[PDB]
Amino acid sequence: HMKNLVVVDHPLIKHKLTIMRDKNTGPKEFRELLREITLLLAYEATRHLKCEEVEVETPITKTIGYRINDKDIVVVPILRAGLVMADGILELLPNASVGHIGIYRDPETLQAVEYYAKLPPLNDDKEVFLLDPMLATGVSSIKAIEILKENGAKKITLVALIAAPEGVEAVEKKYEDVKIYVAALDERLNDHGYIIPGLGDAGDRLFRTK
Amino acid sequence: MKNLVVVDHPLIKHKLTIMRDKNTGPKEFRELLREITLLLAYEATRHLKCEEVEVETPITKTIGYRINDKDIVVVPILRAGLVMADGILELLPNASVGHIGIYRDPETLQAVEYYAKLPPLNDDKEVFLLDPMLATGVSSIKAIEILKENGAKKITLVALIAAPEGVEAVEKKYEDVKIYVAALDERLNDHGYIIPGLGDAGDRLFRTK
Amino acid sequence: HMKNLVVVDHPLIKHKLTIMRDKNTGPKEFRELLREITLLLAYEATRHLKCEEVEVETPITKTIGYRINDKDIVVVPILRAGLVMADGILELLPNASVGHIGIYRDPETLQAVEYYAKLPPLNDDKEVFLLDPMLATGVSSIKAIEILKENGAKKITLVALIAAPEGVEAVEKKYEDVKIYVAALDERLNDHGYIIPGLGDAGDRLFRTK
Amino acid sequence: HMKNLVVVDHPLIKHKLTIMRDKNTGPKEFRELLREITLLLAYEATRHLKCEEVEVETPITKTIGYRINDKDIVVVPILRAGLVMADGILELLPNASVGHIGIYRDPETLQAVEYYAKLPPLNDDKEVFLLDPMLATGVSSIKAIEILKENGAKKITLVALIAAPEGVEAVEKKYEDVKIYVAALDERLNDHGYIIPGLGDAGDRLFRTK
Ligand SMILES: O=c1ccn([C@@H]2O[C@H](COP(=O)(O)O)[C@@H](O)[C@H]2O)c(=O)[nH]1
Ligand SMILES: O=c1ccn([C@@H]2O[C@H](COP(=O)(O)O)[C@@H](O)[C@H]2O)c(=O)[nH]1
Ligand SMILES: O=c1ccn([C@@H]2O[C@H](COP(=O)(O)O)[C@@H](O)[C@H]2O)c(=O)[nH]1
Ligand SMILES: O=c1ccn([C@@H]2O[C@H](COP(=O)(O)O)[C@@H](O)[C@H]2O)c(=O)[nH]1
Repeated sequence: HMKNLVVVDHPLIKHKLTIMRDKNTGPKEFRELLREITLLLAYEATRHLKCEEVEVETPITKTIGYRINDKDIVVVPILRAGLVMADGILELLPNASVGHIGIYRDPETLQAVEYYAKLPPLNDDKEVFLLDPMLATGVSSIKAIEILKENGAKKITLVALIAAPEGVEAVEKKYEDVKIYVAALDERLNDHGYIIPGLGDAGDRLFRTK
Repeated sequence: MKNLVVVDHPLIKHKLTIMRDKNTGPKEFRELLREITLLLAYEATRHLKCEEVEVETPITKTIGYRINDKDIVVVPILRAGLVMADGILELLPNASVGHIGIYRDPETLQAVEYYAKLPPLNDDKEVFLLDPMLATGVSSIKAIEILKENGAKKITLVALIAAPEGVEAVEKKYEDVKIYVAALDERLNDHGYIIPGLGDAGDRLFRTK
Repeated sequence: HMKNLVVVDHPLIKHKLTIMRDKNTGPKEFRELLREITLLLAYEATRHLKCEEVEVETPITKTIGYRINDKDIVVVPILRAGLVMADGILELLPNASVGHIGIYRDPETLQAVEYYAKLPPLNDDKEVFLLDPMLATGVSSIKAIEILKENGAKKITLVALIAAPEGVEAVEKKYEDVKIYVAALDERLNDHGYIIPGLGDAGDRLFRTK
Repeated sequence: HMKNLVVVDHPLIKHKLTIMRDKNTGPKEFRELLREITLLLAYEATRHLKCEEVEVETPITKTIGYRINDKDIVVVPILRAGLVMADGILELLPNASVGHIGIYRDPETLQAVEYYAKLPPLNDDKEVFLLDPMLATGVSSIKAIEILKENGAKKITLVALIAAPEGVEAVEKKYEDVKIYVAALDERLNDHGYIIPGLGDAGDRLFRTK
């Protein structure tokens, strides 16, 4: 069904995600696991990046190596919970430019509310990685993509922890070219827009807010 | 090379190329080694077995997955394997850790153990053995020897760069050991360094001569 | 003249801060150094925290040890640049609750307004650490303290990298009980509200935005 | 009345140390705490380092800053347990040279056995930081100091987690110029050379060895 979805299949991700799902897992551990899983999802999510051959001189001899255009990578957390994922991916892409997009989803209305967007310069060359752990209805990530495109972004990859089918479908309907990398695809949403079985409220579980 | 996996990822190639570069100092070199090890870890741990287990999420009960976490063993070869171990332990924080010190003689091409301190090993244990430079292979073959002497069965070798001779030597002796690397280089020079390689890994990590 | 100000005097902080100040220092290194300085400033900023005696059994024998009320610590970055400080402090206080505050400061009117604030439960018992690297006019941190107090915060400690006299003075005028820990006190503000000699625009230098 | 001993008094160190002492604390957490305590002990152990004034140009203006001779710092773990400490201090001193000294203490004879020493160049200018968590009889650290001095080291600082009085005294008797920074001074040694109340076997508890 889901042309643009990659569900990353790795035993360590399964392991770690299951601990996150567990309601007894507190915020220190929940954050650690989120960072760690993002590091593994990063493997798959960045596999597409382009290399240029470049000469290198080693201590022994000259040879031909490889280079990515490093400043051309843009990492964009959706606040708050995407912050922790951004920390993870920046361990792998430490010379990326970073944007921040503040959106929350209104609990009652289930619409996205934008409160901040500060982005580095964007153009056709820029590879953007947008990060938000829970892709539920999709309204938040769609809004963030809207803001990215508006500001010149072309190539955008979404990295999430868990998606629901309707969220993935929503993103595909609007933005057919956006690839989505996740640790799991769950079953559906409950009446309050939470992913089932999911893991509850990610922001609250990360930061101990109520 | 039946047992060799050369991990092909653009981020690994990028980072490895900076490590190769003679101008890259110790602080960066270490960072890059740890970062590459995190990526090589993906591929090197793909084989680990899951058990299904019940979990209750805040929403509902469901079926999740679990690895026997204490049954993983991480074993750096001193010194330069230390930085790799730091990397992999980010991903496998509940592993037991062993340490092995081997001196390789350049003149005779023989290896001897100077230290080995291991956690309990048995058939169930998944051992990851870490050394950046797999050159002649004698060091990793000695470390595998020690591991097997102490009860290890399943051993996976993770390295940064290998030379063909080192890979062959390991496969001749220990045909079941899988080897994950960032690169397979061309050959060794008259002093047993990998070409083009990256020089002396330990010295470049810690700024020793 | 500055009752509530602690300028932390340590050769490593001076060293690292000098590197941040240097205009050639790129975003990767600037972030690193900010986190590392925050770790050292943490030493002094948390020295006041109260211990309870508790029994502990070690593998050899029982003894009396010490404990802090860990979940009663609250870390609050001011977005964006406080985010990197928060990562630093959370390495030492990983069981803290985390709040996030977004304040716009208007350059033309000198007024500050909240655009986001998401806080964990606050009360008299909670030890709050509020983090923002550049304490210039002071209006941003004063608005954040206002919001904290509004939501029940009592004990609040400000941690910054560099402050200007006017900022310190402004905080002391409003909130006489807030202690302020910094790596340096600089000379003054320029016509555009930047600290001299300071280090430029901290957010932009951390994230490579313009 | 131990002239060269500094017991670092900080409520976060006491908090963290108490968790390490607790026999139920597993290897993952034990390692994190040892690295975190070392960061705090680093504050006090490096306070003495010497600054040179240097010019820096910030994006705003030229000013006078500070600089330490960074490559002139040497970090030396005693294997194995010292490794985790070195990892912590290297977070603050990332440009330091690193030596390794392999010594274990024979459980039966309580004598130090050296199996490895690989050191960067040493001279009178070099500031050496020697790290080993448990300073019990002193034999290990005395042997390591011996090796350092033999190779040209002059200024040496010992950082440990817990010391026993007899170990501190033994170091003072031999090397009266070596300062020792620790998180705690415990009471005495038992019959097998373990610190009471201490925390058991540091190497085993870090790495899950028997
Ligand atoms: O099970 C869920 C579903 C949604 N959200 C939150 O709601 C937003 C995503 O929902 P949506 O905009 O994709 O519907 C994010 O802020 C996310 O953290 C959760 O925490 N858990
Ligand atoms: O190009 C090389 C070749 C070997 N070694 C070092 O030699 C050992 C591997 O030797 P071998 O036993 O595989 O020949 C390791 O400890 C490694 O750091 C290097 O640093 N660079
Ligand atoms: O020299 C300066 C002065 C201010 N700011 C920014 O302005 C805010 C502090 O402003 P103020 O409200 O203290 O004036 C912070 O968000 C900070 O990043 C700087 O980056 N550099
Ligand atoms: O309570 C103790 C006492 C000693 N040691 C170990 O013994 C050595 C220090 O003892 P000594 O040489 O100071 O006597 C170190 O390897 C240290 O890890 C412990 O682990 N726990």
